[PDB]
Amino acid sequence: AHNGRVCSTWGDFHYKTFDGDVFRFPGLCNYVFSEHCRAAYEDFNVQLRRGLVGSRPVVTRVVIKAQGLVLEASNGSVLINGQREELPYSRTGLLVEQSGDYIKVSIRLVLTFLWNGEDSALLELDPKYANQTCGLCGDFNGLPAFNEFYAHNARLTPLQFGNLQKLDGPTEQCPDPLPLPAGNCTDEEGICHRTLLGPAFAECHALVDSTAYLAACAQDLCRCPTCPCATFVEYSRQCAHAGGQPRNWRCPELCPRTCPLNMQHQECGSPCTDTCSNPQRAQLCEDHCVDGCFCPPGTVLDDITHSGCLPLGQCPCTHGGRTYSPGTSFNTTCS
Amino acid sequence: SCTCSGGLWQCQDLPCPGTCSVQGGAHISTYDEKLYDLHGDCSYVLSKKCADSSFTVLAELRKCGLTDNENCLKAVTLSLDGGDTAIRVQADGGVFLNSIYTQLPLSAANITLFTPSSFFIVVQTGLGLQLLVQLVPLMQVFVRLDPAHQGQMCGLCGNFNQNQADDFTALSGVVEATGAAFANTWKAQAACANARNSFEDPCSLSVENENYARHWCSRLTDPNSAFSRCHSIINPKPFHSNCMFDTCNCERSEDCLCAALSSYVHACAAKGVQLSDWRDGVCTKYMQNCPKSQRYAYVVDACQPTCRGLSEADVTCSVSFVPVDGCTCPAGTFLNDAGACVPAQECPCYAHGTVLAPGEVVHDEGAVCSCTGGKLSCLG
Amino acid sequence: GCAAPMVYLDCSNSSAGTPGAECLRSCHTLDVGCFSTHCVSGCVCPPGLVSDGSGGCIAEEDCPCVHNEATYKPGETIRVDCNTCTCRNRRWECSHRLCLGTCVAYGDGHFITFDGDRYSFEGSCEYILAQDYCGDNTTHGTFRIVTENIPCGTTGTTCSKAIKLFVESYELILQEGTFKAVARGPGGDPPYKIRYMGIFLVIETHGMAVSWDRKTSVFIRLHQDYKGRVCGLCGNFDDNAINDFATRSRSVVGDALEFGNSWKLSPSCPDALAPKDPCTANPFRKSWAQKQCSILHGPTFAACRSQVDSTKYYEACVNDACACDSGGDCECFCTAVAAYAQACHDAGLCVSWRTPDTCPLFCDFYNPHGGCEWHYQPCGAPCLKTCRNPSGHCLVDLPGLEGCYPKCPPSQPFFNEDQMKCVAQCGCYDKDGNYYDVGARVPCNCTPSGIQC
Amino acid sequence: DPCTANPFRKSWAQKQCSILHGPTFAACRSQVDSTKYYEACVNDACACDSGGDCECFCTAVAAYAQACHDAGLCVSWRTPDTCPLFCDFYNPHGGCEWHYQPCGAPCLKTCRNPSGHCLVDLPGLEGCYPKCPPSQPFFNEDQMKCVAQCGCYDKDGNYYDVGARVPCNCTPSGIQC
Ligand SMILES: *[C@@H]1O[C@H](CO)[C@@H](O)[C@H](O)[C@H]1NC(C)=O
Ligand SMILES: *[C@@H]1O[C@H](CO)[C@@H](O)[C@H](O)[C@H]1NC(C)=O
Ligand SMILES: *[C@@H]1O[C@H](CO)[C@@H](O)[C@H](O)[C@H]1NC(C)=O
Ligand SMILES: *[C@@H]1O[C@H](CO)[C@@H](O)[C@H](O)[C@H]1NC(C)=O
Ligand SMILES: *[C@@H]1O[C@H](CO)[C@@H](O)[C@H](O)[C@H]1NC(C)=O
Ligand SMILES: [Ca+2]
Ligand SMILES: [Ca+2]
Ligand SMILES: [Ca+2]
Repeated sequence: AHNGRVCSTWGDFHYKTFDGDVFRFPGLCNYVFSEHCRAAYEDFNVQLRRGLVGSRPVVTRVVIKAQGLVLEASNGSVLINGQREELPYSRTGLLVEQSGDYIKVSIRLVLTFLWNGEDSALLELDPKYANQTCGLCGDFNGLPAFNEFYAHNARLTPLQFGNLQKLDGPTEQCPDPLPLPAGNCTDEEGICHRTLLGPAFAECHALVDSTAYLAACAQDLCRCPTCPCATFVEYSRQCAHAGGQPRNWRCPELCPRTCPLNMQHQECGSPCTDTCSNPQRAQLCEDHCVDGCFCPPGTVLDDITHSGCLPLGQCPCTHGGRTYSPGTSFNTTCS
Repeated sequence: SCTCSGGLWQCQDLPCPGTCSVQGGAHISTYDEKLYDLHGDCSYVLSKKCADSSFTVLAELRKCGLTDNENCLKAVTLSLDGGDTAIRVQADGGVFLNSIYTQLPLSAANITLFTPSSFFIVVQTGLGLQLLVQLVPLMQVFVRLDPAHQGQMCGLCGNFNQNQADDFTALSGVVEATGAAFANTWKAQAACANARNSFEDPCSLSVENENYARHWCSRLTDPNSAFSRCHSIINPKPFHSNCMFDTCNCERSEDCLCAALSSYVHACAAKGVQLSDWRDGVCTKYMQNCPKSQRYAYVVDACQPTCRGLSEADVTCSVSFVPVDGCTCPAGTFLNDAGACVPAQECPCYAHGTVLAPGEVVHDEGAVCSCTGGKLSCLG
Repeated sequence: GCAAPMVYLDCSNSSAGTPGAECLRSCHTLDVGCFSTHCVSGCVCPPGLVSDGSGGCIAEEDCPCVHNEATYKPGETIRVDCNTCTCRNRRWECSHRLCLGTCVAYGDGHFITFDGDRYSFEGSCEYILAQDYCGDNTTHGTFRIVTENIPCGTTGTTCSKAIKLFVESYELILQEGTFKAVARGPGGDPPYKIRYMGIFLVIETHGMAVSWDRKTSVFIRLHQDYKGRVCGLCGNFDDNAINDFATRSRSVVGDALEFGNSWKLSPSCPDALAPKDPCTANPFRKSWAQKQCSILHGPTFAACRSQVDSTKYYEACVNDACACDSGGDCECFCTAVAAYAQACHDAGLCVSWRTPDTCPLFCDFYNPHGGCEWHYQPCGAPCLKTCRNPSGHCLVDLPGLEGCYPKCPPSQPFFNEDQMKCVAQCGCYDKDGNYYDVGARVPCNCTPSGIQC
Repeated sequence: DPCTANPFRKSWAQKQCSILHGPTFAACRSQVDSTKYYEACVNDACACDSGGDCECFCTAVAAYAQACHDAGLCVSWRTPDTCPLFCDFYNPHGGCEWHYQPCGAPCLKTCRNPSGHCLVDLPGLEGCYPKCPPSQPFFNEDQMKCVAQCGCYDKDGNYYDVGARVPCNCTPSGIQC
C-alpha cells in the first residue's frame, strides 16, 4: 500500500519525511514542503507557512502549484487559480473536497493532500516521483538515514535542514527560529507508553516504529495538556497508511470525538462509505483504513436527503431532480 | 549620422566608444552586444588588451544564496602596467589602491577616481578604458573603450571587432558554444569551480514572486511608460528577461528589480536618451536613503560641485562620462571638505591650501584679497 | 606531505603575497596568469610541469584542450561547423575550408540572419528574405527570395509559407507542398537543381542552396562569395550583426518592426502592428506549451545543449506553442524543435529525438507492400542519386538533415522523387521539369537517352 | 457545445474532419454510417483548445477507422500529412521487421504467449507489427523486438533476461529452482 510515499506535518512542528525520518523544526514562515526538483519540468510544488494560534503551532496557508493550477488553502477558504471556490470543486484530474474532518486535494497520478485545517497536513505521492523530489518531505529515494541531511558531504541538523528549504515572500525577510533549550516533563504517567504501546496499535508496532512518536508525545506533553493527542492521531494515520489496521484507541477522555446521531467515530473504517445512492460502493474498494465518522454495518449512509444512516429498505430514491420517499411511485406514459 | 539623399540614407559613422557591462551579477553585455548569462563563482578576466598587459579589468562574481545560480558582483580589480598597479573597487564602495584604502577622489599616474554621485564610482584612466561602477542598489560594472582598441581586446567582454559570432573566440582559436563554457576558460584561479548552464527559471518557484516580478518588471515594455522613449532605439526584451530573472531569483527582490530598471535606464542614456521620473511608486526607498544634506538627481552629467573645485579648479571635472543618476548636492550648493552641503556664501576660498573664510579681506605678499561667494580675488 | 611528483608548498616561510597552490601552473591558468592576494598552502607540481587538475603532473606541451565543457587529450580531433580542428599544445589547428553562411526563417516569424542575429517578426505580406538586387548597381545581382505566411485552412494564424526563388530570369514558387516553375525570361538550362533531401525541398544554384521543410521553415546556405552583397530579412551577410537591422534606405534601426516593414514587396500593403506575446495572450496554453517544450531540457537534448545555445530556441518553442490557438499545434511545436534539431545537426551531432509519442514521422508510407528501403535517417547522405541527378554528384553539398531516405538496392539503384521509389531505370524530365515514363512522347519520345528525336 | 465556444477553431476543425467525406473514406461511408462520427470529430477538434489538437482529430477519425476495420474493410488513411505513426522507431539500424499494417494479425506469437494461440481472437486493427522472421520468431513487447528465445514473466508480469535470478533463475523452461 502507501508504504513509503507519504509525508506529514503535525503537532509541534513535527515533520515526518517519506522514508520515515521524524524531526522538529520550529519555523514560522513559508518552506518548500515538497517540489518536483530533479526533472526537466516540475509537476508539483507544495509549500506550507506555519504560524501560531495564541501558542498552538498551526499551518496558516498551503500553496500547491501543479501543472498550471495554483491552489492556495488558508483562512478556512480555498483559492483555485486566484478564485475562491465552494467545496467540493472538481475538474479533470483534480478534485478538492471538505471530506471528513479535513480538506483533501487529490490530483490524479500526482498527489493526495490532506489538511485538517489546523495542524496536520499529509502528502501522498506517486511512486514515479522517486528520487526526483526535494523538500521537508525528503528525497523519496527510500534510504532514510543517509541522504536527507548531507549537503555538500556535510551532515546537518533539523534546524539546518528545515532552513535550507526556505522561501521568503517577495518583500518579506522571515528570521530563522533559534534552537529551543533542553526538555523536561517526559512521559511521567506513561500515557504515551500506555496508549502507543497499548493493544490498539499492536500490529502497528510491526509496521511503524514508535520511538520518534514516543519522543514527540513527551515533547507535546511539555506543551499544553489539551494538545497531546496529535502524535497519537498521526501514528494512527501512519499505521493505516503502511497497510495495518489500527484499533479504536479513543476513550471519552482521550481526545474524545463526536459524530452525528446515527453516525459513529471509528478508527480504521472503510473509506468508501456505502450509501444507498450506491449502496454497494464498498464492494471491491482499494483504499486503506481511514479515520472518521461512519455508519454501523448493515445500514448505509443516506446522501439523498441527509437523514443520517438508514436501512437499505427505507431510504429515498431520485429521478430527474425529484426526491421520492419510500412507498412512492411515478408513472411515465410508457412505464 | 545619416543624410537623406540619393533616394536613400547615406550613412557615415562617428567613432563610438565601446561599452561592456555586467548587470545583475550574472548578465554580461559585451562590446559586440552579445548578451549572455554567467552564473560563476570565481574571478574572471572581464577585459584585457590581449596583445599586451597594458590593462586588465577583473571582476569577482560570488554566489549569494542557496541556488548555484544566485550570484552577485563583488569587486572590480583593474590591474594595470602588467600588475604593477591594482585599483580594487569593492561592493560596499571601498576603493583599494594597491591593496591600500584610498578615499575619493584621487588623481595620480593619469588615473582619476571620483564619485559623480553616491551610486557610482568613476575610474578614468589614460590608457583608454574608463570604468563606471554602480553600488546602489547593488554592484554592477560598466566599461567604456576608446574605439582605438577595436579588434584587439580579449576576455569576457569579447574582442570588440563588430562581430557577434566571434565573441566566444577563446585562446585556442575556436568559438565557444555557450556562455558558461566560454567563461570557464577565463577564470583567474585554476582552483575555481566551472560555471554551469542554467535552464531552470527561478520565476517558476513562487507564485507571489511571480506576480510581484511580473507586475513590476512589466513597467519596461509598457508603451505608455517612461521607458517607451527608448523602445524605438533599444529593444527592451533582454532587459525585461533580466528583470524577471533577477527579481524571481533575488532574495532582495526590490534590490535586483531596481538594479534592472537602473540598468535599462543607464543603457538608454548611454545611447543618448534622458529617461526621467521612472520611479513612480517603485524604488523610492532609494530616493529617501540619501546622505543628509544631499538629494536625488536623475541627470547627473558632470563632476560634483565642490568648494575646493570652485576655489582652485579640479582635474576631476575634465572627464566625460555617460550621465548617471544618483545622490548629489543640489545646484547652487557645494560640499566643503567636511562634506556637508552649504551654499557658496558659507564655504571658504582656499589659497595655498589655507582655509580663507568667506567674505574675509586679507593681506598677502603686498596684496589685498577677498573671498566673495567662495570665489577668491586678489588686488595689488 | 604528498605522494605524486607534486609536493607541498607552505606560505608560512614565504613573504605574504606569493602565488600559492591557488595560483598553480595548470592547463588553463598557465596562459591567463593567476591572480591572488592570499597565498594558500597545497601540493604543487615541481617546476617544469603543470597539473591535470586531478593531482597529477604533466608537461606543458601535452595539456588537454577543453572545448564546450568537454576535455580532449592531445591527438584528438573535433569537427566545428564545416571544418575540423585538432588539439596541439593547448590549441586548436583547424582546416581552413570556407563554411556556408546560414539564414533561418522559421516558426511564427523567428529569423536568425546570416550574421547570427536573432529576432522575431510577425509579417503577413511578401517579404524579401534575400536578394542581390540591392546596390549602387542592382543589375549585377542575380537572385531574390521572397516569403509570406500562408494559412493552410483559414485566414488566421500561419500554417505554412510561400517562397519565390527567383534566379536571374527564372522563377520558382514553393507553396502548398511542392514547387513550380514560371520561367519567363531566356529559356536556357536551369541554373538550379532540385532534390528531395529528407523532409526538405532543396534547391541549389551552385553557390546558394535553399532548404524548405515543406511547411514553415526555410534554411538558406550561401557560399562565402556573396558576403556583404546580399540584403533583405537575412541581413547583409557582413559578419556584423549589430547593423543587420538595415532597412530599405539602409537606416539601421534598433527595432524589429521597422526592419520587417521595410522589406515588404508591395508598398500598398499595411505595415504589421506591434507583435503580441503569445503566452500572455492565451495563458491556458502556456503550461502545455512548456510541458511540450521541456523536451529541449530533457536528456534527449542533453548532449546538444552544450554544443548549441538553446535559450532563444526554447523561447521560440514556447512562444509558438502558445500562439497556435486556432489549430495545428503539433506542427508548431515540431518545427520549433526541428530548428534546434537542424542547429545540432549542422554543429556536430546526429541527434534523433522524434519519438512515436513526440513529433512522429510516417516513413513506412512510401514502403510498398513489405518493401523496406525507406528508413528514417537522422542525418541524410550529403548527395542523393536521384532520378533527376543520375550522376549521383551534387553542386552545393548539404550535410545531413532529418527525414527518411530510401536505401536503394543495386537492383533498383535510382531514387525517383516523382513517385518516391527505388527503381531500376529512370524516365525523363523536360525543360519545365515535368516527368514521364520511358517510351512516352513529350508535348520526341522517352528512351535510355531520355527525351530524344 | 465546443464549436460555439471556440468559433475560431471551427473552420480548421471542418477542414480536418472533412477527411471522412473524401476519397480516402469513400468505400467505408457506404458500409458504416459516419454522420455521428463526423459530428464527434468536429466537436473534438473544436473542444481541444488547450493543446494537443492532432491527437484529438486523430482519435476521432480512428474510431471510425476501427469501425470500418470491424465491419468488413481494411482501410488505411494515415497519410504522412495526416495522423502519421512513427513505426520505423523500433527498427534497429536497418532491421526491418516493424511494418505498419492497417489490419493486424488476429493473434501474435508474443514473448508472453509462446504458444501463438489466443483466448479472444480479435480481428485486424491498426498499428505496426513486427514481421518476426523464423531466425528470431518471438515478439518481445517489453523491448519491442523480434528475438530468438524469450525470457520469463513472474506472477506480477515483470520481465527478465534468461539466466537472471528473480526476487530461482531464468531458463528455457522459464523461472525455475
Ligand atoms: C477567516 O476568514 C473569516 C471570513 O471568511 C474571517 O472572519 C476570519 O478572521 C479569518 N481568520 C480566521 C482565523 O478565521
Ligand atoms: C537516486 O538519486 C541519487 C542522487 O544522485 C542517484 O545517485 C541514484 O542513482 C538514484 N537512484 C535511483 C534508484 O533513483
Ligand atoms: C400514476 O401515479 C400517480 C401518483 O401515485 C397515481 O395517482 C396514479 O393513479 C398513477 N396512474 C395509474 C396507476 O394509472
Ligand atoms: C601619465 O603617464 C605617463 C606615461 O606613463 C607618465 O610619464 C606620467 O607621469 C603620467 N602622469 C601625467 C600627469 O602625465
Ligand atoms: C552603377 O552605378 C553607378 C552610380 O552609382 C553608375 O555610374 C554606373 O554607370 C552603374 N553601372 C551600371 C553597369 O549600371
Ligand atoms: Ca533519503
Ligand atoms: Ca567581437
Ligand atoms: Ca550586418
